[PDB]
Amino acid sequence: RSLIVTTILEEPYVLFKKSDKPLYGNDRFEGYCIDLLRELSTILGFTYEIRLVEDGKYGAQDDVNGQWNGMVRELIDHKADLAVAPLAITYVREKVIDFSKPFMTLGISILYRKPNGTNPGVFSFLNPLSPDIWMYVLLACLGVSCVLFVIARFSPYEWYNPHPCNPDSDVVENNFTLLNSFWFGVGALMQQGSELMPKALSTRIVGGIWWFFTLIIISSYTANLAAFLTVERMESPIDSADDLAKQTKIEYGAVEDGATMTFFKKSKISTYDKMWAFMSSRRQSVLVKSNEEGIQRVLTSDYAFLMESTTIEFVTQRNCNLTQIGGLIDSKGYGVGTPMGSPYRDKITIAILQLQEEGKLHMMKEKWWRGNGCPEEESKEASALGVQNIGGIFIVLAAGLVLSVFVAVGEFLYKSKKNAQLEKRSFCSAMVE
Amino acid sequence: RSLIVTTILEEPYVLFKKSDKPLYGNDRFEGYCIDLLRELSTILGFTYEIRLVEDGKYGAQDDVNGQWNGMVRELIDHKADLAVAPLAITYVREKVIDFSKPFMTLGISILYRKPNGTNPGVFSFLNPLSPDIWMYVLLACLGVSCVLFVIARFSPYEWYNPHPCNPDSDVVENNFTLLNSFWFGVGALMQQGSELMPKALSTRIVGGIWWFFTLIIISSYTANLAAFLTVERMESPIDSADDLAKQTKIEYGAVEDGATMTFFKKSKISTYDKMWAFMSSRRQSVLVKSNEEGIQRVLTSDYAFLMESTTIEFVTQRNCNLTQIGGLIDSKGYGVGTPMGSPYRDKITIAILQLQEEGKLHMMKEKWWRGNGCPEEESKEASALGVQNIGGIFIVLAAGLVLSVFVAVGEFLYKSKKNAQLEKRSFCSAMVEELRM
Amino acid sequence: RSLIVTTILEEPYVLFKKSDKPLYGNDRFEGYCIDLLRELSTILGFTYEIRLVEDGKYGAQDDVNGQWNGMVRELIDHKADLAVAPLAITYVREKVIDFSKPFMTLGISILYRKPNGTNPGVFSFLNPLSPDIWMYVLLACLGVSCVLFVIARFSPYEWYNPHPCNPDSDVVENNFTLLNSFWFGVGALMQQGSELMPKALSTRIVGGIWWFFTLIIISSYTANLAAFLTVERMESPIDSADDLAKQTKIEYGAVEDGATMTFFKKSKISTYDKMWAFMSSRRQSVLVKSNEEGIQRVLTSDYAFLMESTTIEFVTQRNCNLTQIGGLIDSKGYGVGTPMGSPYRDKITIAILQLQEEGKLHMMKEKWWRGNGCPEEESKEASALGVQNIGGIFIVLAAGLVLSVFVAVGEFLYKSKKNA
Amino acid sequence: RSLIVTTILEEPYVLFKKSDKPLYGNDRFEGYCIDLLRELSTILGFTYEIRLVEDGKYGAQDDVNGQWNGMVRELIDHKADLAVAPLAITYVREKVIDFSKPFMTLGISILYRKPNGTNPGVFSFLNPLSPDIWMYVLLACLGVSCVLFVIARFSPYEWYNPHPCNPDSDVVENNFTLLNSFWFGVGALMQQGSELMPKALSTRIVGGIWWFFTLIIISSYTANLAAFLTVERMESPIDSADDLAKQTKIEYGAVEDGATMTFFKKSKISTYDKMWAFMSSRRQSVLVKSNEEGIQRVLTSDYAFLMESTTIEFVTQRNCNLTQIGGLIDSKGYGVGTPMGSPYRDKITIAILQLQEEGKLHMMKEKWWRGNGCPEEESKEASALGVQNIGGIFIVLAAGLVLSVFVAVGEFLYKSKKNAQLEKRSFCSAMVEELRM
Amino acid sequence: CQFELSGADGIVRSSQVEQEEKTKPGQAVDCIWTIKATPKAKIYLRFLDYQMEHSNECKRNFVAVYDGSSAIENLKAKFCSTVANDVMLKTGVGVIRMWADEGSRLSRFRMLFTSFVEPPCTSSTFFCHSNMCINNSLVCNGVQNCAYPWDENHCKLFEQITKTHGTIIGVTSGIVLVLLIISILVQVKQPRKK
Ligand SMILES: *[C@@H]1O[C@H](CO)[C@@H](O[C@@H]2O[C@H](CO)[C@@H](O[C@@H]3O[C@H](CO)[C@@H](O)[C@H](O)[C@@H]3O)[C@H](O)[C@H]2NC(C)=O)[C@H](O)[C@H]1NC(C)=O
Ligand SMILES: *[C@@H]1O[C@H](CO)[C@@H](O[C@@H]2O[C@H](CO)[C@@H](O[C@@H]3O[C@H](CO)[C@@H](O)[C@H](O)[C@@H]3O)[C@H](O)[C@H]2NC(C)=O)[C@H](O)[C@H]1NC(C)=O
Ligand SMILES: *[C@@H]1O[C@H](CO)[C@@H](O)[C@H](O)[C@H]1NC(C)=O
Ligand SMILES: *[C@@H]1O[C@H](CO)[C@@H](O)[C@H](O)[C@H]1NC(C)=O
Ligand SMILES: *[C@@H]1O[C@H](CO)[C@@H](O)[C@H](O)[C@H]1NC(C)=O
Ligand SMILES: [Ca+2]
Repeated sequence: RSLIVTTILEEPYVLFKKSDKPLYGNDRFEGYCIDLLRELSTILGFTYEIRLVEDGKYGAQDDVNGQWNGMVRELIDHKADLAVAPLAITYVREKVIDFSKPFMTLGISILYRKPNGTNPGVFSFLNPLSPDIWMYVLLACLGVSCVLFVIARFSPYEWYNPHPCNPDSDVVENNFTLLNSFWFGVGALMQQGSELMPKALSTRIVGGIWWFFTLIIISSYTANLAAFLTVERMESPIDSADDLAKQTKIEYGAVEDGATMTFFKKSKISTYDKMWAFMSSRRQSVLVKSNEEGIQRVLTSDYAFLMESTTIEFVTQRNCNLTQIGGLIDSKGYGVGTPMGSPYRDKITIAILQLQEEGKLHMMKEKWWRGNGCPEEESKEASALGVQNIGGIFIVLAAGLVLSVFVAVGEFLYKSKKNAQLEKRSFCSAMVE
Repeated sequence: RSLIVTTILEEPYVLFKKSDKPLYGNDRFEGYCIDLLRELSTILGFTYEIRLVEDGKYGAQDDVNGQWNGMVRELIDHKADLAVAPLAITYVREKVIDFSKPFMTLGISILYRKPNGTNPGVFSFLNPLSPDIWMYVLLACLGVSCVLFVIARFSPYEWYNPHPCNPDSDVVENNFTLLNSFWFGVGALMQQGSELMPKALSTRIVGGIWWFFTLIIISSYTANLAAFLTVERMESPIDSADDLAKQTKIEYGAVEDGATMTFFKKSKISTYDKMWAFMSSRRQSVLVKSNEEGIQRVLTSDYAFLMESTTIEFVTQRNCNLTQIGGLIDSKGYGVGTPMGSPYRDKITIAILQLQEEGKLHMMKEKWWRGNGCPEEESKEASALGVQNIGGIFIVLAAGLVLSVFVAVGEFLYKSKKNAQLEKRSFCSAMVEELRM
Repeated sequence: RSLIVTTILEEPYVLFKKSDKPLYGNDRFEGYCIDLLRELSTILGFTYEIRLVEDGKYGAQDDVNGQWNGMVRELIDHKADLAVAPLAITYVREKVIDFSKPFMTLGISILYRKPNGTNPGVFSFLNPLSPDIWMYVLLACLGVSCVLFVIARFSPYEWYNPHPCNPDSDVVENNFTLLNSFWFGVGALMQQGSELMPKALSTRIVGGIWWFFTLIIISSYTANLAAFLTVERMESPIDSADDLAKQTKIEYGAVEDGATMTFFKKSKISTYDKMWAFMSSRRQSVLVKSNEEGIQRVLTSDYAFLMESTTIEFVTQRNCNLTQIGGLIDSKGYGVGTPMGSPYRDKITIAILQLQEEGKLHMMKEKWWRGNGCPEEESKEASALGVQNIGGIFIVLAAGLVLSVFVAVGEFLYKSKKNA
Repeated sequence: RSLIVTTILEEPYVLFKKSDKPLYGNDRFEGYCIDLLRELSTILGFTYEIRLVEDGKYGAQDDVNGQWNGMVRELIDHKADLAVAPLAITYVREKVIDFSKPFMTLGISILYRKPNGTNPGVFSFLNPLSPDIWMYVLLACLGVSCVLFVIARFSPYEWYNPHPCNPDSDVVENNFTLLNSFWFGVGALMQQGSELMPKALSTRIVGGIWWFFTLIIISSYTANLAAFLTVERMESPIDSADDLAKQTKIEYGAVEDGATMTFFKKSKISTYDKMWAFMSSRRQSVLVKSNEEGIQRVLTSDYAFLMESTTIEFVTQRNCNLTQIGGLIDSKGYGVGTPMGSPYRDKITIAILQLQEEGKLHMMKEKWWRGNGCPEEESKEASALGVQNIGGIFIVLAAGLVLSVFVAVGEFLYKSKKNAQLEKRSFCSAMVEELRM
Repeated sequence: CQFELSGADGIVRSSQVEQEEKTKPGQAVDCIWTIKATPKAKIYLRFLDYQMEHSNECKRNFVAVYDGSSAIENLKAKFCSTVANDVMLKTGVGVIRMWADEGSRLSRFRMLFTSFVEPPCTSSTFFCHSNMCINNSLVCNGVQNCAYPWDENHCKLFEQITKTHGTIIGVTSGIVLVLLIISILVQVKQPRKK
């Protein structure tokens, strides 16, 4: 005789067929779980009438009178039979009904948005060289300029008696002053150079080594920036549960009355107590009514979410904006429901194990959770540059102008006080003239 | 007796000899199949009359009566003895009829327009940088030049003593004119460098900041140009159906109910399975019910429109803008239908193998496919890079020359009117005096 | 009953199974061509006697003797039956045998070695810029030099006073002569520049525009060179059957008097009569012994070998070091033999068609022709430049040096003669 | 009554207690399964006596008679009714034996030598040009500079009147010495300019040719360095089974016939089929017979060594350089074998479900895996590009500075001992004069 | 024709009959070989070339390996097929036989035997594979004498001078440049102002 199979309407497990009108009859539920049921029927030999449960539920305990609202409630009344559907293998459910060997295993996993890469301003342009080399180079420039100044004094011939057209007086005077030595260094790093190039030999070796250093630095910088600007491997900040267990820029999530926190409360475990404490603090934007609300919220904010290890796969393989990060946290089982003492328990477990060893279940899973697949996120690195990516140099330039003006007025007053007293009237005339 | 030869009307296979006066008999019909029929009838020495099939289709088993149609039906009941038409060889047809060895093969290949001859870009000097950045750089050049001037006017370490004879440099200007400061700014920006070299720290810091800005801009520009060029070079044009499988920006096509979509649904190979799933999901989003409309859809969009190879050859030879890609997804031949029992099949097979050994049927094919094949040779799509069309316009140089000439003549006129104090008086004398050098 | 099929030890068709313990009965053989036969038996009903031929020989008669040594004998003298093995359906056999409908098609195609990334090194430069622009940049340098000179002469502000400390002199100084303008023009092309900077705002416009043009040229040349050295795609010299003719540099060949020569002989399209004329010209090494030695000599040097399409589609999948340049030229058909007038023809062609249009044939073909596939010749562009990539610049430098010496001595004699 | 449990010696699962003084019976074992049985006893109140199977094997179907051995053999019979040891739940082991719920999850996963590091040579800045051009460049610099000097010392154009306001004097000379020409050449090679202005045709033409050489050399250097960086940055290290399957160089493997490779043997999936095809193509070139030999193979070579997950955890957390790559190819469960007719099956399922609900057995995982699971994580290896470890050799500057100061003091002594014609006369005077100013 | 072949390793020569006992190929031929390892050592047999082409059936031609002495007590393996597995001689006495039957054109029987599989590892000996410390002189002796590569396997400024002719042209240019420098010094010191 046929069977009395029960089933809950879960989306990527059972489905109302696409077309409606030439499809009337209580044999038109299809999906992965339905494929499992049909293959099971073929391998065992029986028929099944797919009657939907009256109340949409996995099943749940009720304290007041031992009520078990869901297919579990009638599954102890023997009014039905083998019920292939999502149904955890928790302790309390096993107390009243028998189970089978799970046909797949899943847990809780982190759902988060794919990195996008609207990179910042100032940092972006000097990002290629790591901040170590930048300060190394500034210090090297200062040191090279200073040692050039030191060797300038020891130099024999830099003393060059200005205007030697008249050798009348041995006016032995200087060049390569410390100020101009630092100027030569800083203008040699940038690819322009001063006109104070060495006129002796010993200093020329320092000049040449400095030139070589500048050329190497600039060429390497250009190469590395052209590297970053055609590969652009985006990186995700959080990559594990403990990682976001200590940050505060990213916010956790959950499902209203969802099993995730029910396990995740009374965790008693090393790190997971922290995030339960956090959601305990702000229990107003953490929770959402159902999975769809969490999907919407993560689509809106920078909102890390905490659903199961399978629905994540289903959602992330059809909407190529999200990404399953981390790994597994817990382990549960999806089996088949049945009353105690039914002859079908071992008779179905052997069949499920046979299929799982044959690889059939893997094919059904792959085919019913495939989707179009991840698209080609490759042929898009053709982006004309904009202020969004290099802007900080303009701010650097503005800082240069303002500091220049301040130093200019400072040196003006320095010369004025070298000339006259603190109160200034003559220098106003000097400015006007 | 003579032989009653049936035939179908098809675009490159059997046609009407284009004539004005009314002619009839076995002379209205002219085509490649007619060439084959005439040749094999001369070889085998027969006399034939020609009749079109009335229902006008290849023929298929109507399930409601289990009874043939069109060509197959008119052949089975001995109304006609031969069928020189592209009657495809297949399971259902072979079980009832008798064929020879195929006189050609074919496939199911992909139509596609060649990518518009390596689309060139022009005026692409400034492509790697968005125009806002260019405007910002121009304005910043102006601003930093004028600022350099302003601090070059009000500070102690400005005046330059030219001679080493302790003079007083009471001159109004020593080292910075508006044109000179502006063009020092431009020259420093342009990586060449000028001689107006600062001395006072006030201008030195401005110069240093300006140089750093120039290096950042130029290195960014070079890196962006290399990025664009390597991204353009990296991508490869589709040359297989597997590319159609993985890639999904462009769209497929098919004449559903033409057994091609049926071939894909009945297939079990991975790539064809996934493409069949794609058309099933699209479900007339990318589908076609004929050929010519599919041809035009390809002509108007990135449309694949998989078709049997022979018509693809014909089309890609008549036109010159869309060519087949890949090879042959599937194989199936043609034949010359004959009834279940006919002592003509053996000799027609001998004759077809003969003609193939002499290769004459290849000559007819090139006379009718290649014959209309290449009278409209367009080009060869010369493949190179660094071409003058892409980033090679010199018009900015011409504009610079034009503005230089105008400015030169204008300030020569200024030197004439405002420095010789007479109009049309210093013109001739001045140009005569300055022409000899 | 039982049927005496007949096969042959072709390479990817029917080969001895690879095992260690002895194999007994019809389980010794293994290959595509016999699992086709297994499918045929399953769909029809057979009984196997896979008995090889006396001496490996496709049935091909001897004209003088009139015998048919090969599978044709066992198909005629009834000592065998349908002979499932690659057996070309050709005209001469068809008289005295019966062939079923082909289960796969054929054709003769070219075989060549794909190019490898060793640039000529003579001039590996001017590559990332069309030579049109390389000529235009020089001629535009000449043009800008000339126009800069002209602007310099016809200008009020382009005249300095030598001896500026003495205001009683002439203004002959102009800093722009017949050669100085050209010198500065060339020197601004390369990022150093001379010290002849303009002074009038009428020619410094030319200076600025020239600077912009040269900056764009150089900063695009560097980008293009990096693009070429990063993502490099080499292409074949020859890409068609006709290209082999009217080229007379590749020195192709074929198997000595096998099946290719038979086609090229008597082929009156004349697109391959030049082909045959060149082959028969050098009839000492272009026509070589067999397929193995043929592909060997192809590996040795530039040698566009020419053979049946399926063995190409096989050997170019193992030794991924060659390529099937070109498409198809002819078509034959491998078939299934059967004795004259035996009823198996009409009962076996239907099975072949069933397998063909039911889709198993393509998977059957791929399971044996596949091989390893296409290895990772995709991420390989990590090599330092060498003289094989930069050699023309030193030659240009030597030419410049010798020209410098020549012009130096010439100018020395010029000035000495003018003084004398 | 007292029950009997039979277990197996295993690497992380059931070890013999490590001690010197003798230990006995139930108090001589340690590990995971012993702790699990201890908690089961505390939650159910058993009286267990522990023992091993004299065969000491998982026990499997034996085709000689259809019988078994080990735990399965003694469990179809009755010497014990429990077996707390990893005993894969499979169809053949389920037909006759009765199993409880799986208290842990398994799976075949690959193992790979992790990216060891950058392995940077501090002279990698010198890499993009082969160590043959560099000597060519240096010697060509010498030659070009010397040719320039020798030409500049012999020319009818080069000699120049020095005086700033020169009224036709006779003190003309050139300006090119050896040092001047040499450093002009060095600067031009270095693209920072120079001080000399070539005047004659010969000097200007040689300078132009030299500039052309230097420009192309520098541009090619930058292009090649960018090539290295942007071809390395887009390398894709393996992270999944299919991506491994596409790759070819890294040879595969598995402990042969250890129920792992057989999964590839009987698999139906295409990717695993091509995996097994490669396996059979190599066929004892790479198919290791024992775990540790494969471990050393992966240590000293590139290899995959597909093996079950738990041992991969036990090895990776007990060593370094080895990274769990990918996911879980298959799925098995580690039950607790029991006879068909037994009440303990349901009780023990309830017990282990209670254990798993609290995370207690996850804590056992922590104890026997994680307590020794982070003793070797040296760091977390923050990845980025553009660090001083590559192209950061400042020692060139050190050598330059030390050589410069050495030659400076040497010539300082030279100008006193020789040019002043007497030694020690003007040392202190020189330092004081050039110091106080 | 029983020929001893004992030691630590060796190659049973491919069809070694022309010099030991030169038999006419017309009559069926067969020659047995005895192997002895070093004291306290077992044997590992690895074929390097084997092709009994004339049949895949063995009433005429084949090669067999027996354990222990040359008696029928327990055939280790007789090999009749395309490929030939490696084998483990449990004892220390080797037995190699080939039976030919007017089929002397057989490709070859050619193998290599390695001793010291039994020997426990010590500092003197070398570990290559599980219970395969075999070293007496065997470390990297030019033969793949361990089960898979492991034993003989990948154990093992003048480069720039060794160019094809780049160094030669470089040093000719160097001589030219030395000539140039020596010439330069002359007018480094020779000429002055005017
Ligand atoms: C990558 O691109 C996506 C797509 O635009 C960016 O998503 C955007 O994320 C921001 C949060 O940073 C969302 O802001 C929200 O806006 C709504 C109304 O617009 C407001 O009610 C919320 O309070 C919040 O401010 C924004 O909506 C969202 N874009 C869209 C179209 O929804 C994303 O930020 C980009 N970057 C990264 C790293 O993902
Ligand atoms: C593919 O890479 C290989 C690796 O070097 C190169 O193939 C080389 O091809 C040339 C001819 O195209 C061979 O030259 C020799 O010519 C003499 C002339 O007598 C002949 O005797 C030799 O047998 C050989 O043909 C060269 O030896 C060969 N290299 C090797 C290692 O065999 C080449 O870089 C790439 N192939 C091509 C066609 O460029
Ligand atoms: C080529 O031209 C057609 C119409 O002339 C246009 O639709 C198509 O987009 C062009 N090709 C590309 C690559 O844009
Ligand atoms: C392609 O070219 C042909 C004629 O050369 C014509 O159909 C049309 O100009 C083009 N069609 C496109 C670009 O779709
Ligand atoms: C690089 O990997 C090899 C693997 O053989 C290892 O021996 C070596 O220690 C590694 N180097 C570093 C710096 O990790
Ligand atoms: Ca410069």
